[PDB]
Amino acid sequence: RFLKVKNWETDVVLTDTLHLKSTLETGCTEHICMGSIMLPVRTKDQLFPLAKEFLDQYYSSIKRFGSKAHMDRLEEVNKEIESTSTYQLKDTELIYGAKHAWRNASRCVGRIQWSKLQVFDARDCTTAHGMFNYICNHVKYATNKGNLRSAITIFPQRTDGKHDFRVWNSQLIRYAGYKQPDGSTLGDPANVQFTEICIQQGWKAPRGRFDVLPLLLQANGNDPELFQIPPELVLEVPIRHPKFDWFKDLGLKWYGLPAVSNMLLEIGGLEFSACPFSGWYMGTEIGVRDYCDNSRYNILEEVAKKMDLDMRKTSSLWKDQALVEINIAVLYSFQSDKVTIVDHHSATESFIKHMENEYRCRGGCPADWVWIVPPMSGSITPVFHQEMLNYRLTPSFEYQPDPWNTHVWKG
Amino acid sequence: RFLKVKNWETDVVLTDTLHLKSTLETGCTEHICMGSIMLPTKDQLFPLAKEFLDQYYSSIKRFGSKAHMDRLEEVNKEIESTSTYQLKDTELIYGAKHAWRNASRCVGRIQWSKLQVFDARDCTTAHGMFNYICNHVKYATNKGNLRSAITIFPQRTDGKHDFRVWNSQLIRYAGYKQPDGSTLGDPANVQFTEICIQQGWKAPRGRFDVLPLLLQANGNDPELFQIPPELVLEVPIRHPKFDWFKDLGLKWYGLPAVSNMLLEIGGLEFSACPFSGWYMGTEIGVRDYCDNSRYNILEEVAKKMDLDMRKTSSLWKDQALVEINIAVLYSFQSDKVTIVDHHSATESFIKHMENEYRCRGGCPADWVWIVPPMSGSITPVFHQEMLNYRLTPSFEYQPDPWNTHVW
Ligand code: HEM
Ligand code: HEM
Ligand SMILES: C[C@H](O)[C@H](O)[C@H]1CNc2nc(N)[nH]c(=O)c2N1
Ligand SMILES: C[C@H](O)[C@H](O)[C@H]1CNc2nc(N)[nH]c(=O)c2N1
Ligand SMILES: CCSCCC(=N)NCCC[C@H](N)C(=O)O
Ligand SMILES: CCSCCC(=N)NCCC[C@H](N)C(=O)O
Ligand SMILES: [Zn+2]
Repeated sequence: RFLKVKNWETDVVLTDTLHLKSTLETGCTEHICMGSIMLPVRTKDQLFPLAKEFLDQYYSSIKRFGSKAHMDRLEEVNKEIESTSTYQLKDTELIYGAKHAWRNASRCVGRIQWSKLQVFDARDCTTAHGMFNYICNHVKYATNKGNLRSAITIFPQRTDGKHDFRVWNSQLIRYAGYKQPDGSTLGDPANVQFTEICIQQGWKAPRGRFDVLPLLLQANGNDPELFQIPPELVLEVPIRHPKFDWFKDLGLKWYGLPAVSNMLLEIGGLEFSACPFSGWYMGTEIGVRDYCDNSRYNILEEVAKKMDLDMRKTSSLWKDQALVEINIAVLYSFQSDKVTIVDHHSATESFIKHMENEYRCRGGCPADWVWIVPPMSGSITPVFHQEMLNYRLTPSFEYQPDPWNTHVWKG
Repeated sequence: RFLKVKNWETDVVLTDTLHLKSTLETGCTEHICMGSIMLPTKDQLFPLAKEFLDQYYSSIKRFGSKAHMDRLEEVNKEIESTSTYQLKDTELIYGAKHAWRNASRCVGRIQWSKLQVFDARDCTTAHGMFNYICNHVKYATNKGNLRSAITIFPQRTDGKHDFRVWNSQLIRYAGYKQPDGSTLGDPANVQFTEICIQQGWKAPRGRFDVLPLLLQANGNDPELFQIPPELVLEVPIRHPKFDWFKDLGLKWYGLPAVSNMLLEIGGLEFSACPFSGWYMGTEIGVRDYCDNSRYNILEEVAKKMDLDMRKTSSLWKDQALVEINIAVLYSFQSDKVTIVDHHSATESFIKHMENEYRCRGGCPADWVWIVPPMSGSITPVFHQEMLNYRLTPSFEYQPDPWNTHVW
């Protein structure tokens, strides 16, 4: 079967065959769409199909499908499964797997880059201190003094689910949040809960608006341990505006390296529960969401007050006006300090080109419109006008429950 | 079978039971989500009738009553005999209000119960249709203090006698390709304008020429009519700070009235059923003015503002988008024509969602259409999970009539 998607701005129609290779489910049925819902220990029996399917994909990509090398590797993996109940990926397969999980990430707008990914293989890691070292090297390599480079570090896979490696931070670098007795929040409200856990674990909190959180690291299913990223490794950008000289006095800065650390990488049926990855920011993530969500730094009032806009009626569009200026400041600041960042015009346009390329060469490009369309100026970016089809291919990045809810404390 | 939706800004979780009454199909499967796609007999009829009548009699707290049972039989007899049936005025008003209530793409549903229904089932000619429509246009406009309305023409019979309004909205501007190569006026309407011209219309060939109506009665060949110019309220577009803005020569119309959809009530099909409310500002200022495939004015506006257009990272498109949208809202307010901004409209829809959850067990909503095309995450609907499903009575898309009509 063939599915068609249309761009309502250009009338370009594309044809998706790739959806045929999807097995995993969406949350949707013929009777309900869940496209806007945020979040909608394996047997030998289930594992060999998953391994075979993966290695068949791998060997086709290298043009060696049905070669002796392909057949021997199936046999080698099959035997490994029956006798040890799992298997080890070759390095080539790990690299390919990681690249493809990115490629298959339907909520990621930056996929044009998927083939340039530095893979750090941390499968020899055994302790939290080892994890810490691996993570400092990643931050250093990825940051590259502002000229950011895509990277992923891969810690050992799940075995029995009692020995999991986990990074408890949701991002390697994030600012602390502190709930106050009077109900106000100091710093980033999104991270209050994790901050509390850190404090309980023994972190000494500076209690300021932008405190970089300590890493909380779990190796081999053991209780996690606290470590501080060396500050010289944490690149940050003070936020200022090209025409508004009062913008600096707002006190804003942000960090340059966004590194998601709480997701699970599935490759060939194997589960990598600690696999932090990073790229670079699109401006709106900071200027729209991190600064202007009511749930976050919530600076819209202060910015519009300093601009002296008419704030008595929503219909002046004061919020929209302050929003643009904040976003100009973020992009301005990052460019001034030579820290990689991309605007939402450039990023979405790159994505459309990537997407059409994927249709030609691969038969499709699964994409989640709810997530691909930026949180400001939606329809003046070309993605708003692009029909998309969302489906789940493996290898994949998945959500996983927060580790404080599941961890069996050893003491 | 019971579902949760979460607001990620406020942490409020809501329970949906209403989707279980869901009848029609979404386009999605467990394997593939089509959430962002724009367009994804006697035997058939009595179940549909029954389901609807059941829901009507429940709504007036008379379910299972003799008055309930008697209608069910009456309609059943009518279908068996005539192969169709007729709605009572009460059923028709309830049906129309509920099609609006169930419109998953409409952000303005807090207003759903305040709908003026104009029963035009006695209509027989295209001339009758024209009279009904001017009266709708004038009632709804109300000299700027807009009032929601629908006008309902006779239902489908054998399907060779359909009433249709060929226009996509009662009021739109014409579009003309030029030898020049470009497009004069509204590019969305080029094809429909050609149909008008070839059916007889003398085109003034300007930027903002109000299209004529092309009305089809009783499956007959459609006919042309001009809405009295004095019933088409328009607003010149000015900016409260930018004096030069008025020189762009921009205006828009006050009455948005979708006229190409199909109303389905209890299995009956009303193919001509124009309805109207009032504009949310972004519809004009973001989509109609700034879509590259529409009036596409971002470039000209940015020039006047003297922004650096050398690089996308200066957010010059974004800056000019805000101002264009400021000018729209201000221009409608100054002329006292009802309009709503995207902040106020989305705030209302969130309150409407809570009422619907508390009172009906849910509210079908298509997040993709509900979130405004500018400033998404600063409106509360951005953070609100929504379930999309299809309830009946409903407004449906239908094939453009020039593709079906045999002359
Ligand atoms: C090269 C620069 C990149 C850019 C500009 C980019 C862009 C983005 C953006 C804007 C988002 C949504 C962020 C949010 O709303 O929280 C996102 C999500 C995501 N990206 Fe990327 N990305 C890049 C690199 C990568 C890399 C290297 C990977 C993995 C190897 C990746 C995988 C993902 C995944 C799995 C998500 C969904 C995350 C979630 O659901 O929380 N991206 N991307
Ligand atoms: C009273 C003020 C109203 C407001 C503020 C409002 C708001 C909106 C908006 C912004 C849209 C999206 C339109 C687009 O992007 O083109 C929409 C769509 C829609 N509305 Fe409303 N609405 C109102 C009244 C009504 C009424 C009276 C009805 C029916 C009786 C209705 C039914 C619908 C339907 C069926 C759609 C989807 C139309 C389509 O798919 O093109 N609305 N509404
Ligand atoms: C409810 C809704 O799905 C939720 O707010 C989503 C919407 N789209 C998003 N898009 C991106 N890129 N990131 C997000 O966090 C969200 N949040
Ligand atoms: C392809 C995509 O679904 C399309 O651009 C949609 C997105 N959201 C929309 N939302 C509204 N209200 N109106 C629209 O026309 C659209 N277009
Ligand atoms: C790591 C996978 S995507 C590459 C980096 C990125 N562009 N975003 C990560 C999410 C950042 C989050 N939205 C924030 O605003 O901090
Ligand atoms: C009529 C039912 S919804 C209430 C009217 C409305 N607010 N919009 C209708 C769509 C108008 C179109 N988007 C435009 O910008 O011309
Ligand atoms: Zn869906």
